[PDB]
Amino acid sequence: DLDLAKASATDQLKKAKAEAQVIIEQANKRRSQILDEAKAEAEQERTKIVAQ
Amino acid sequence: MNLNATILGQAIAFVLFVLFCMKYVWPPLMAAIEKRQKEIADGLASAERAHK
Repeated sequence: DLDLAKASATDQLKKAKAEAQVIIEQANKRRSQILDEAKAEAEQERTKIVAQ
Repeated sequence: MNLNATILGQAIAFVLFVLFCMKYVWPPLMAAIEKRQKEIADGLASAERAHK
């Protein structure tokens, strides 16, 4: 079971490299679509102001 | 009792058996046992190194 310890030590660090990958990929996408909504809103509030 | 030159003779056989065992027997068995001890000590040591 020396190498069971080696197996777990490989696996959990692989999994860290995976989860701490997707967390950041996902937050980057959230930031992308938030800065999309920002334009969708800013360019729509302009119409309100010119109609006013 | 009346001492006898055998007190001189016996010493030679004594020192010869010492000279022989000293080299032909003891280091051999010293290794034969130390090796068996080390093989267990290192097993549990490396297993702890794995768990840590």
